[PDB]
Amino acid sequence: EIVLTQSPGTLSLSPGERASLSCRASQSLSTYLAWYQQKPGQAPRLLIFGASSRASGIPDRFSGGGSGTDFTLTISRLEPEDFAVYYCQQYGSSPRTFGQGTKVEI
Amino acid sequence: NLCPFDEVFNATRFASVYAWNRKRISNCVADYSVLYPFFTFKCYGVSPTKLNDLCFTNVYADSFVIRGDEVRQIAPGQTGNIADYNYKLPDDFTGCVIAWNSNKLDSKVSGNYNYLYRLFRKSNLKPFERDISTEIYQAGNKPCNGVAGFNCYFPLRSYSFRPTYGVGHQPYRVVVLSFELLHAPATVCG
Amino acid sequence: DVHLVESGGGLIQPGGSLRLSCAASEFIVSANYMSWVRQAPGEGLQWVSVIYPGGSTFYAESVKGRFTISRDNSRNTLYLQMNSLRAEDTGVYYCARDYGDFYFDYWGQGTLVTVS
Repeated sequence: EIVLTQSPGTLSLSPGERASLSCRASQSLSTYLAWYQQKPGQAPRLLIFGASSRASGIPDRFSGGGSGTDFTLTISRLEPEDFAVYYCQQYGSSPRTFGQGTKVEI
Repeated sequence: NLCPFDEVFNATRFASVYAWNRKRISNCVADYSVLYPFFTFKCYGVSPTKLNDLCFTNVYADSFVIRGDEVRQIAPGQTGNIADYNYKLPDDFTGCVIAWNSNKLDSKVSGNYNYLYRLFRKSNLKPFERDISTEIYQAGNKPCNGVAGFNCYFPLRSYSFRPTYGVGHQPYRVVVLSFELLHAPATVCG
Repeated sequence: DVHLVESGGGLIQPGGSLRLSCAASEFIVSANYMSWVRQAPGEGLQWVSVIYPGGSTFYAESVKGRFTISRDNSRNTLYLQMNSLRAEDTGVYYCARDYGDFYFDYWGQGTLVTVS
């Protein structure tokens, strides 16, 4: 049960172009982490898997990179649709633990 | 007379767990004094203290490479990806399992992708059943047509083996010995 | 038609039993890794159970012995039977397609189970 902690509890940016969300693991995951986005009142949507690979339909603005214990998710330009809650999930061990979630504000 | 355990245990490069290498051993004195680093030695149904003084018909040496977290799946009555779709032991299994860490040999800085495991499989695996086919898996009503698109994925996934990874994700060389006693005159006698 | 539709949630007195259904379209549940993930109100996600294509089932440490996952190939439905429900099981439950046993590619709309 690798406890996953996300350093910024909330992140308040204008709808310009910058974003950075960090997920830290107690022990190493080795690029076995995924990023989901949950819009309010909606089911979570998969964005990044393998800590660096995009899934189908998510635009180029979403990128992620990390290995070991520190993982990062960045957004190129923060379009208004990206203001939601983001979760980092691991599959290195059993079970698949999630983070507390990071909420992006305006 | 020497049984060819040297080739089995000290093999330079082992095979992937989805296509595991089986070697038949007979007509030699089987001495386990050779099995003398940091390794795991689990014997099921037999007394490991006197394997040397135990005479039986055939020895089946099955060798494969798996992750450290999957070593516990190589045991009777265990369920998991490796156990279900790659390599399954029977409930009444008379043999031993030997696994040792091989981070020095089966890992490189660029990453080792020579080892693969079967991830997608429709049915479970009977004990000592070998699945070699690489046909595209159908995860939906649409045909795969030989193309790997949505809901149609390649069944074999590669391992990611790096020196900097943790102990659980490090490559482990597993050799499992299956001992068979037959009504025919046995010819493996320590 | 990649939709997953969940039903069966509702109010249940604690200790009662409730069965959740996930009807799938363009997904063969018998040929896919299916997962149940629940979210407590205003809390993080927590994986509940997973069923393999071969039939193997695994559950979270807090729900084993009381939650059972099952599949019906005829109606292509994923079922979750939860018995002896405690008050900490309240939340929104999702049926998800787990790519292997790694991550949840698709999610259903989710249904709410409230324990009194």
